[PDB]
Amino acid sequence: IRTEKIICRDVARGYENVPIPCVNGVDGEPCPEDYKYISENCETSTMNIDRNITHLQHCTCVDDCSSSNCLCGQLSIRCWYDKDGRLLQEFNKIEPPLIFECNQACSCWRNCKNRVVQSGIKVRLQLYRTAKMGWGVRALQTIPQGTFICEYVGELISDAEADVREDDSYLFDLDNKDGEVYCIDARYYGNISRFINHLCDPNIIPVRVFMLHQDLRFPRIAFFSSRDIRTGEELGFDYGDRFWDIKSKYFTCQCGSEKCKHSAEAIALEQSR
Amino acid sequence: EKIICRDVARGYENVPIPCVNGVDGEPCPEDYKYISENCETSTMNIDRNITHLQHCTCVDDCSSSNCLCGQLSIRCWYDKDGRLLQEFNKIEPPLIFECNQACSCWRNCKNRVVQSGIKVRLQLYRTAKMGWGVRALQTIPQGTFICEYVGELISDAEADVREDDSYLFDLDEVYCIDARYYGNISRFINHLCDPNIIPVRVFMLHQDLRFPRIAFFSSRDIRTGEELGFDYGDRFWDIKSKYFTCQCGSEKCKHSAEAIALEQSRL
Amino acid sequence: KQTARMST
Amino acid sequence: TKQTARMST
Ligand SMILES: C[S@@+](CC[C@H](N)C(=O)[O-])C[C@H]1O[C@@H](n2cnc3c(N)ncnc32)[C@H](O)[C@@H]1O
Ligand SMILES: C[S@@+](CC[C@H](N)C(=O)[O-])C[C@H]1O[C@@H](n2cnc3c(N)ncnc32)[C@H](O)[C@@H]1O
Ligand SMILES: [Zn+2]
Ligand SMILES: [Zn+2]
Ligand SMILES: [Zn+2]
Ligand SMILES: [Zn+2]
Ligand SMILES: [Zn+2]
Ligand SMILES: [Zn+2]
Ligand SMILES: [Zn+2]
Ligand SMILES: [Zn+2]
Repeated sequence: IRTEKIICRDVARGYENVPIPCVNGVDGEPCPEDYKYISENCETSTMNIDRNITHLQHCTCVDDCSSSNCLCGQLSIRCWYDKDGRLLQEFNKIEPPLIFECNQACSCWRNCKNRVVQSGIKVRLQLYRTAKMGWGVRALQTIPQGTFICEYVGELISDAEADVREDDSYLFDLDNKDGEVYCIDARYYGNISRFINHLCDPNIIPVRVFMLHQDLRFPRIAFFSSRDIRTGEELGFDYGDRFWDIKSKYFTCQCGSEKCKHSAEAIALEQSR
Repeated sequence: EKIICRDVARGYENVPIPCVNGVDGEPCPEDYKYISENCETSTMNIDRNITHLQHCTCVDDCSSSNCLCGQLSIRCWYDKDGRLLQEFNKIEPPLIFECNQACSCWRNCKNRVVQSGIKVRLQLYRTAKMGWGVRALQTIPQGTFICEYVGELISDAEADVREDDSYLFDLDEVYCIDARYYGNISRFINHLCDPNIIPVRVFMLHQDLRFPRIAFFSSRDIRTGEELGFDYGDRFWDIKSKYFTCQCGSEKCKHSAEAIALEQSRL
Repeated sequence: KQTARMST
Repeated sequence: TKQTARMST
């Protein structure tokens, strides 16, 4: 019986609000170190993001931003966060709206109700070695539906540069449309989210968020739980068909769910008809 | 006498910064936007390329003489408690390079003082003769980080045409921070011809040499209740003295009406 | 596209 | 010099 070993006390090296330990009870692979952990997106060529403070839409709330008059709320029809920072029950989890959080131009206080993602990771997570999907991330506590988990953080790159990246295991498109579109590549520079696996039965969903800038080319990708998550459960999202159409020629899904759509068996059945 | 604001920073600093006025009837100043980090109102393209950062390979706490980020200022200037060393040149301070996201070290290394923000308890208060000022609500040892001069980043050419030139801080083709419309607690810090704090150029998350960040450290032990202040320098007083003169009240004052008048009697 | 991309 | 007043290190 191989022991479970704690192989890193904190993969984030103190950069997150909480430590993120790594364990391995499955094989001899040591703590992954072939990437630089960063807690906020980085750049490796000029992205010319619009950071002009006078361009920000902002609110005039003298409140905690919980009234229907908060402009930042209205830019997504309403503020989607409840009093504990969780997405409302009614939040559209199929096609999420763009969230505009409060920023430095707002009159409100830093602890207003519309600042969840910018406050960082609160839930306790663990990087661990899975049976069949390499590293994964799981919950060390129960997490209610609608809770902010973490952001997909990496190296911001253009569409064209993403097209010639050798390793395409960690590329996340910011926009599904044609033209001047950008991507996060977490291959060389990323946070805990780079270890989050695909599940055909997902428990987290990615949401586009704006915080300190509102350059629409560069939404930040925030993961929220899509249902109550039990202690010990592996986290995962649906990577989507723009991943699997390319990747399924090289490997197939090992998620093991009855609804799996990307296993060898699922793909084989569909080749038949 | 009255607490007129519980926190002028509206929660944006590590600690609250209250405002009091025991002198006159002026309410809490609100003709500016409080921000805790520098802002831009025109395209600056600060170089944020992570591969341009000089960085260390330390897997200790960055207290050794081998830390590269230390060596970029000859040595790390911080001691184990986050204070500038005794020997730190307070007359002509070097540029400080803190550890950054490219360094192998942990976020709690010893070369990350400024980026950790305000730790001392400060108060915005009404002075007798220099309007608002900032003072200490605790003793502060020599070399302790106080706060950063935060504002709107602007070009030299734009700074030349700003109408209000009370809050312009030159960085060093020079850029400036204007804390008139956008600033933090530092915008309220007065000139003293007998100063107790000094401004230092610091680099943290980027190393774009056009845009050092201005950090204030105590230049001696400071007693509870003392007013904080620095020497604004002659690039301020050469222009400003035609409009007003220094009210600091020290015997060493070099910019009072009397001091300036005595010097005109260089005849 | 030429590379695999995760996407919302 | 310059048209406006500048604090400096
Ligand atoms: C973003 S990474 C996730 C972290 C990865 N497991 C690791 O060890 O670093 C994406 C890669 O992990 C693997 N992976 C993720 N989800 C999977 C699944 N459902 N089935 C098989 N492999 C998966 C594939 O190598 C995929 O390209
Ligand atoms: C950076 S501000 C300091 C905050 C200012 N006292 C206030 O109430 O906003 C610079 C301005 O404050 C005043 N001031 C600062 N130091 C002074 C001094 N030693 N003597 C007279 N006025 C001073 C002048 O109006 C100066 O132009
Ligand atoms: Zn609001
Ligand atoms: Zn707002
Ligand atoms: Zn708000
Ligand atoms: Zn599956
Ligand atoms: Zn170091
Ligand atoms: Zn360090
Ligand atoms: Zn370093
Ligand atoms: Zn004086």
